[PDB]
Amino acid sequence: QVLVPNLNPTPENLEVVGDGFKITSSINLVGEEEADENAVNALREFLTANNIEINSENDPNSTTLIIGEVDDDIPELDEALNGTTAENLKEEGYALVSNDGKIAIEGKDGDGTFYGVQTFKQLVKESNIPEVNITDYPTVSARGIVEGFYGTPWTHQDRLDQIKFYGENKLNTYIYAPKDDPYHREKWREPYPESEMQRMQELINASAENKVDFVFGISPGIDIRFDGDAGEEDFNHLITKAESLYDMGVRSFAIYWDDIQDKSAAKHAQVLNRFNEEFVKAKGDVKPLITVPTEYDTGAMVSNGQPRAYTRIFAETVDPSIEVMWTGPGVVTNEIPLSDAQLISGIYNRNMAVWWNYPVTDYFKGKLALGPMHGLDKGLNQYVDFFTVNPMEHAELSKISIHTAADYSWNMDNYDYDKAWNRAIDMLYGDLAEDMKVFANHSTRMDNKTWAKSGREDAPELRAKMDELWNKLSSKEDASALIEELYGEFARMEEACNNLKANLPEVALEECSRQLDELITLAQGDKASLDMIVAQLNEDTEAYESAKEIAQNKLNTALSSFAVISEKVAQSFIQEALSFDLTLI
Ligand SMILES: CC(=O)N[C@H]1/C(=N/OC(=O)Nc2ccccc2)O[C@H](CO)[C@@H](O)[C@@H]1O
Repeated sequence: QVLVPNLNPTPENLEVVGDGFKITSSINLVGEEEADENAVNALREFLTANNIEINSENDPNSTTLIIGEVDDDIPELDEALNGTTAENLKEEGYALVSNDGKIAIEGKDGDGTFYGVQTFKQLVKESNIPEVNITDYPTVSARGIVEGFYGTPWTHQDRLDQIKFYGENKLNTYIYAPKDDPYHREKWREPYPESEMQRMQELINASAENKVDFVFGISPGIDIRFDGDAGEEDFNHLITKAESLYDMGVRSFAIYWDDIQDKSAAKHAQVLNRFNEEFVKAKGDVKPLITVPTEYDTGAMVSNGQPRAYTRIFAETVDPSIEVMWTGPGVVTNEIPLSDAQLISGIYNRNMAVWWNYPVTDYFKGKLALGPMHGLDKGLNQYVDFFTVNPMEHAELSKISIHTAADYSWNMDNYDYDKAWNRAIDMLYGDLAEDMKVFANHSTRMDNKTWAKSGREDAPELRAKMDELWNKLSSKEDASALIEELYGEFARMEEACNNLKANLPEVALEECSRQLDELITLAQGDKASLDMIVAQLNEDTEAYESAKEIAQNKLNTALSSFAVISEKVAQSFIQEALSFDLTLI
């Protein structure tokens, strides 16, 4: 339409060049047989879904859609593009032009054509398409998800849905590494049963269809042996287990050393160099080997600007072709400043991979991590060419944070976490988006009270309003308009939560029903907290006492519950109100 819809990720260069036009009921398609197979299917599926027919002939002044790669000799495309091209973009880059009853998609390579089609899909709203000239390409070459958490692994259905979801948002990496799949870690030696294999084949296939590298991770750390013939048999077990997966089409692999006791850096890396030599190089079509060392956060890797002993030997031993992940300054931390990547990258003498622990909640499962990528430097691409997030065991609600990770890593320099976060929920939740924002807003900051802290603060604007209320009140100023405003906010929280319980799809609701009820409880305690303030100002001892018992119950209910939400806002406000003695004349 006239207006450009929400797009994700944010295209590098987009310009509106006209008024927009309505695509016709059937269209002329050019380039099908010569253009990327996966791109065309995704194009077909979108056409089928939106009841847009294809002409088996051509003209009747129907909309023309031209699709192809720069390398193809396609004149209609050249003409339809009219000077703009993907010729000089990086891999996965594309050019899209919609003008005057024509849409032209040109990829730099097949991946770029597929991605062009995803942008086309996001651009079309009720047959209306804006008129734009786009050139697009990612900041970072590897973008995706590592299923690396503890707890119930994603179901097969979950994974397939996730893969399609990655393709649509232009993420190209899925690392299969769940800690509590025994065939990955606890029984890392034994092959998959001849039906978990069938499920593997589907994962592999779906990833191919969506331009996602399926990375198979193995974590031998617990009981692997290195010395003598034990070490040899155990090494062989890696190869046979990897080949078993290569044989069905796995062309990316990871060997992980995270959270084991064994700190033998030379042993770990020689296993990696052995595998890199006798497996990766020998096969010729396997991507760079990926790893994570026993020391994987800056606190664990570094001492006063220098590598620790393990890190030193690992860095100096591991092959330059091997991609090394780290998590940042801590395992779950506020930030990765440019200076942290510079440091670690300097130690390994290369571009690093990030294993980012958000939205993962395995260490603190009562809270859902529902905020955007936050704290990650917008120039990280200077030292990082591989960005993954470790998600929650809750596949569906992970989409929100994943959605924003896709924008951060594709278009890093323009990344706006607030805008990305709003876009994620808008694009995911539709009619329910405004209610979903109210609830998810209260559930962004992860904090286990000890080693793990990350994410945008919960409900900052509400927090600022609460702060404003206390200083108006402790200054003896009129806070009545603010009090009234805060009543509106607490009522609004409870009503959003109720609309969500009533209207969310079950697949999302089964993941958040407890945290929903908890924000309701909290909102009701916040309401009772204002009642306390008002009764005090009014010198009504009775109304105060009654409100205090309610507020105190709601807080106690919240504190005892499994579910955790809004600790520093909705919850703490009640503690603040209980402790504020407004009657001291
Ligand atoms: C590379 C990485 O972060 N590995 C694991 C990881 N490892 O950190 C720890 O092992 N932390 C820890 C160790 C002992 C006791 C308590 C926490 O942290 C993530 C967040 O929970 C897990 O999901 C990851 O699988």
